[PDB]
Formats: sequence, C-alpha cells, structure tokens
Amino acid sequence: RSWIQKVLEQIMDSPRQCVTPSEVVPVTVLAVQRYLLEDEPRDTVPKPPLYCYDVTISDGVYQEKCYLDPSLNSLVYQNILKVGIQMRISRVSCLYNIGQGILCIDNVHCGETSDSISLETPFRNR
Amino acid sequence: RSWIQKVLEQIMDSPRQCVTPSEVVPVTVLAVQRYLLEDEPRDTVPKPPLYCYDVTISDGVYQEKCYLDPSLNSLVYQNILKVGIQMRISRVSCLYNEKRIGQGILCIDNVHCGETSDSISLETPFRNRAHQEKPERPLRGGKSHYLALWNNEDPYGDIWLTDKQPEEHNFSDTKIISLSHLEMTWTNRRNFPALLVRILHKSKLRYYGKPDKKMIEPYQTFLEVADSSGTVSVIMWNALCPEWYKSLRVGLVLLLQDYSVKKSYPFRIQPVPVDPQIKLISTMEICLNLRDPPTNIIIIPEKQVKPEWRLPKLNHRFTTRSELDDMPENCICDVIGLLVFVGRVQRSKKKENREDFWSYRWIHIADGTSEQPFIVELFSTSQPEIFENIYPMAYFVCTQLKVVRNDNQVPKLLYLTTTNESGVFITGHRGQPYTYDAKVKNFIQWIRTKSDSGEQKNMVIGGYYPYPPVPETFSKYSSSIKVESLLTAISEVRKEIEDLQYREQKRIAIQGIITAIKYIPHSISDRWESQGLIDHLHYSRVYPESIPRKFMFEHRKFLSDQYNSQPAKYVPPEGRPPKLDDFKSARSLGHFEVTILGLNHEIAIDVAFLPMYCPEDIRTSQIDTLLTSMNYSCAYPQDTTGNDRLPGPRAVAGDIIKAATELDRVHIVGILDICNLGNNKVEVYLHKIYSP
DNA sequence: TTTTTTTTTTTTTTTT
Repeated sequence: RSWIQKVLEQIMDSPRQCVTPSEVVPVTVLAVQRYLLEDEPRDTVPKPPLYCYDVTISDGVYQEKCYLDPSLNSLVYQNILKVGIQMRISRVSCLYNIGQGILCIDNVHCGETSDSISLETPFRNR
Repeated sequence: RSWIQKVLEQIMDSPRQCVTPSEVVPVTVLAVQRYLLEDEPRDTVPKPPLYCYDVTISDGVYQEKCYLDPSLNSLVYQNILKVGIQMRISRVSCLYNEKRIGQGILCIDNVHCGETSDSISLETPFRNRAHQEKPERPLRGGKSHYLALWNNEDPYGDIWLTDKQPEEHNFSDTKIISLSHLEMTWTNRRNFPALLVRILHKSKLRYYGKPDKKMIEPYQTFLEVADSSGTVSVIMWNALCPEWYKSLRVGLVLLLQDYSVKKSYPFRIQPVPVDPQIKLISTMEICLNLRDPPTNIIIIPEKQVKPEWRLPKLNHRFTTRSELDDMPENCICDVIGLLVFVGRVQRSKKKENREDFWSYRWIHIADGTSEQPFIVELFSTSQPEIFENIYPMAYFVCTQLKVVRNDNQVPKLLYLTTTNESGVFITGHRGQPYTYDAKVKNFIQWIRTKSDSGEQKNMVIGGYYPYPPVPETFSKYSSSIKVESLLTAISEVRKEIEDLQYREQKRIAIQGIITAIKYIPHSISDRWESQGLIDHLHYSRVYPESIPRKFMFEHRKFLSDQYNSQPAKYVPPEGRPPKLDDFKSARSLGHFEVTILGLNHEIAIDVAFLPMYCPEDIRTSQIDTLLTSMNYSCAYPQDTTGNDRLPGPRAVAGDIIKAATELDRVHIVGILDICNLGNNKVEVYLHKIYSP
C-alpha cells in the first residue's frame, strides 16, 4: 500500500545494495532540513560536502524522513529540491547510522509544484 | 650434404636476387604459419596480401624455416600447401632482416606442391639455431609474432603464456574504491586508486593490426569485470593480452592497479549481465596497458576473498530445448548437454575485411527435454584447444548464445549463435565446474539414467550439414536474396567454384532442367534420363569427408582430425591410422547424380544430390518434397530403432528417381551448396529443387 | 581504437 512501507520492506528483504525502488510514485517533499556532516572519512580526493540534509517525503499514507545522499546536495543548493515540489526517487538504500533504519535517497527526479500536499499524514516511525 | 645448405650457400651473397636452385630436391613441409605482411610497399595497384606465410621445409639432414613470397599465398588459401606435403622449390632468394642479427633467410618464390611424404621426421636438427629460439617468432620483423593459420581470433604460438597463478596480495593498506566512485569522480582524480573487480564475461580476442601502422601485439580483449554493484567493460591493450588471456577465466577476482580511465568507445556494446540489480556503468571504461612493473594485474585467490565485501557472483542463464521453443528472437542464453553432432570448420569471409575469415562449426547439443538438439552455430571463441577437439560423446557447455529465429519459412529456424562473450568448455563426468547449477544437475542425472537404461544416442561427426534449410516458397527464397543475382548463371558455376577458399561455403541457385539422375547406393530402377552443348561441368563428385560418419570412441582423435581445421605444424601419426571409409555412415540413404540442362540448352552441369532425410521422414512426411536435402528436423536420425518396417532406403531410391522424372521439362530453380573441402577438392551438392 | 607522466589546498576557539 504505502510506497515508503513497500520500499522499506523490500530493501529489508533483498540485499541492501542500493536497492532500486521496485515501483516509483511521485512523493511530496514536506521539509528540507540541514545539519553538519559528522562521522565521514573526509579523506577522499573529492572531499565530501560539509553539510547534509534530511528531506521529509510524504506518499499520502505516511511521512518518512529520509537522509539525502550528500552527492545530491546540488539539488538543494540550487533550490531545486524545496518544500511543495513532488519528486520521484529512483534509488534507495537502508543505512543503520541499529533500530529500524534510515531510508537513504541515492537518486531523485525533482518534479513540479504539488497541489495535494498533506500535513495530516502521521509519521510511520515515531 | 643437403639441399638447404647448398641453396643457402649458393644464394647467401646475392640478397634480393632470384636464382633458380642448382638442384631441385623435394622437401617436406613440417610447419606453416601466418603473420602480417607489414613493411611491404602498399603503393602497387595490386596491394600486396595483408598476410604472409613462413614454411618450415625439411630436408633429410636439416630443416630451415623459409619465407614464402606473398605472391604464393594462393597455394595456402586453397590449402594446397599444407603440412606433410612434398614440394619442389623452383625459385629462391636471400633476404636479411635488418632488425635482427642473423644469417640470410631463404625466400621461396615458386613451388610445385606434390603429395604427402612417405617418411616425415620430426627429429631432424635445425641448421640455423636462430630458427630454434624457443619463443618462436616470424623470420621478418623485429618483434613480430605468428597468428593462427586460418582465423585471427584464435591464440597461436609461444607468445601466449599460461603460467599465471593466484597470488596472495595483502590488503593491509590498499585503497580500494568502487566503480561508481570513478563514475562520479574520474575526470578530477589525478590518480586512480586500486580496484578489486571480478570477471563476469571474457570476450573473444580481436586483432587490430593493420599492415602500415607500426604496432606490437595488436591484440585487444574486452573483459566485463564487476566490482561491487558496478560493472564496466575493461579492455586490455597491446602486449598485455598475450600474457593474461590464456590464464584469466570468468570468475577470477582481479586486483587492477595503475590503470587508465577514458570514455566508452562509441561503437561499444556492453552486454547486459545475468543479474539486473547491478549498475551498468557505460560512460567510462578502464584500459589496462602493460606497465613496467607487473603490479597492474594481480589475481587474488578465493580464500583471500572476503564476504565482508560484496562481489558479484557469476550467474548463468542455462536453458533447455523446450524453453528455447518459446524464447523470443534475441535472448542471450546458456546451453548444456551431450554433443550429438559435430560439423566441419566452415569459413565465411568478413564484410569488414575481405581477407579475414570466420571459423564456425555447426554442433548439436542433446538433452532430455526434447527430441531435437539446440543446433548451435559455434564460432571460434578464442579457444582452439577445445574448439578443434570437441567430439560427440562428451559433455559440452557453451555460454552467451543468442537466439535466432525465422518464421518466413515453414521449418522455423530456431537455432542459436555465439556472441562475442560466448565461452566454451567440456564439463567433467559429473559436471564438476558447473555442478552447482540445477540444470546442470538435471542434465547429468538424465545422462546417468539413460546410460543406466542401456541406451545410446546416435552420435555423428562432421560431414555435409547445410543447416540453413532453403524454404519451400521460392518467392521467400528470392526475398532473402535482396538484389544479389539469386539465380547464378549456368556457366558461372566454374568461376564461383574457383573463388572459394579453404573450407569456404556459399549458397547459389541455378536454373535448368533435370537432364538425368543415377542413384548411388550408400551401401525400382537404378538410373533414368529425361532427354551436344557449348560446355559441361563435371561436378557430381561426393567426397568421403562429405559423408557423415558414426562416432566410435575407440577412434576419436582420428575422427576429430578428419573434420578439424588444417594443423599448422606437423604431428606424426600415433601408429597406423584407420580409414575413414571403415566407419559406418550416419546417412540412411544413398546420394544421386542429378544432371541439369541449361534453360537455353547450351550449358550443362553435373551436381550431386545428397539427401539427409531418412525413410522415416518420407513416411511421416516430415520433409518438404522428394527433391529436398534437409528434413524439417534437420537432425540426423535418432536411431530410435535403427531399422524399421518402413519402405527400405532402396525403396526410397527409385522413388526419388521417379519423383525427379515427374519434373521432366518443368522449369526449376535448384539451390546448390558449393564448398571447397581443401586442396583442389571442391564439393557441389543439391539442396532443394524449387518447382512451379 | 589506442594513449604516457608530475602537486598542490585554504582556513578565529576553548573552560574541567
């Protein structure tokens, strides 16, 4: 039923090797919040971004907070990934940075402004 | 003392001058190799051949590796100049290699190739020790190498090493990144860290050595290795291929370092792997050139492998005949089963280069899921040791086979082809290398059960097997021939037969009337006629090699060598061999000598009709007509009973004669396969007599 | 298809 539920159970069942969402449905961004990127190797030649973000998607059933891949920080730098806009994830992982997990977004296709953004959908994870 | 010594002493002091040898003594050919003809002037209107040949003629005393003047390559294209033959050199010349310190080279310039020698000695000493250098190389050139005698996709010579073994490289402080990491960051990484990849597909060799450009080992192989989720088409360059190709098998965990990353070649077609979950990185490709230190390629043993990391396992798409019955046009698949037929080494000219050739051989793989085999089109997969030596009574597995279907004709052409990444192997008695697969287990169980039932399959080797069956609709046959002169001239057959090279195949159509037919029992009237021409062709000769032979394990090397490709070097017979005729013929009915009259009653031709259908076919009406050469099964009789209560093959004979008699003056377009079996022997056989 | 070597990078916190 719920897209986030299906994705979570799928990545739990199949190996969590950047599982591609079996089904892709537009999802509405409800929040984009930033914090410092701690606990990173920071030794690669392409040094990682200093800050990371935690998008808050909503599939109409539940709203789940997802840790955006730092590689996709340009989309938020350019204000292409803002509130309201409905996106379409194309890759997902299951990080454990553990209790339940941290649904990670490895790719996304930012869409157009949504007309049915609901602030009433309860959080799947309390 | 010896002819070699006398001629060399006579012509040593006159380089690049042609002198008839003082004495013409027959000399035995002990080896014939082929390599590129660079360094020749490509300004002559008749551009010199793209390849030259070296022949190791042997006298009674010594054998001195000579050089065949490229103008004589015609004698090798027709395989008239083969190993074990006796020839009488008529013209010689001396050439000195200016990139090597050595003596003169005998330059063969005219020969009169005769017949096989009575006594061939493989122990005659080498006059010039330089010719005996263990890493054998061509006489001309500095760092040249010999290619395979006929095809260019088969490793040949001593440059190809098999010494590579697993090495235990410590992973203490090795910086290993993922393929996706390069995909995202390879245009900014000044240095590319180490990698830990695993081979998924290994491609067939590819020779890109043009004659003018100066290259060393123009050999290039594409390996689809996958580290973690990512997969890229690694491509080895230059002289790296002949140091790692005969050793790297699919499924070896490679550790590549000091590599290069570039853009994917525009005309590259990366093959999809079995697992879809992986990422197919198709933007950048890793190039492995030969670095001065031998650390660029290091293979780590499976024990050193750590499940702690994720490495893509080698999967397969094993399919049975029943599954193939429904598989679509193009769907790459793997096949396994008991070989039940082996064809000949047919050669088809490449459209890219009219001088190069392919080397395919039609094979049949048997299984328990159907009464028909897979009918695979097996090209040379850069595995001569297996390709040449395959025989029916064994377990054979081929991977990455592309389905090919054609419903334009009634007998659906459900057969397979070998793609670039297709590999060949002969599994053990129990199937040890592929035992892990379930389909492999099923096949082994089927073979064990059938053997425990005291049953054997009809095993056939070589012969005349034109798998492609010409349709029943002459209109469709013409449609497949798009403005290519579908009907060859009755007087052109001579020229076409003169154009085929060694084991070349070609299909043409002739227009004429059935002059007559004489039945030739394989061993009811025996002969019949329909009834002064401009000229007539006598091509109704069926060679012993053309008749398929029932396989007997006791004599397997002999049978496999009678339908293989001609060897490059000599190998003395291991005793007195048997005769090909003493082996029973898999054909159940004899051939015919149908003679065709030209439409204008001016040119005639003699052709042989060698049917493959059994009396069971003419009873069950599995064939198209009585003038066809292949049954709808296109499979040699399964010998379910060997001999049935059906009309005997002698009855089918005479019946075919009268069937032809029906086509007394009927205008027909017969499809006549023409092939050059070697030497000057050429076969012209009938396929199907299209009638209105 | 060919095709190798080289490095460059600046900046405002802690006290127990």
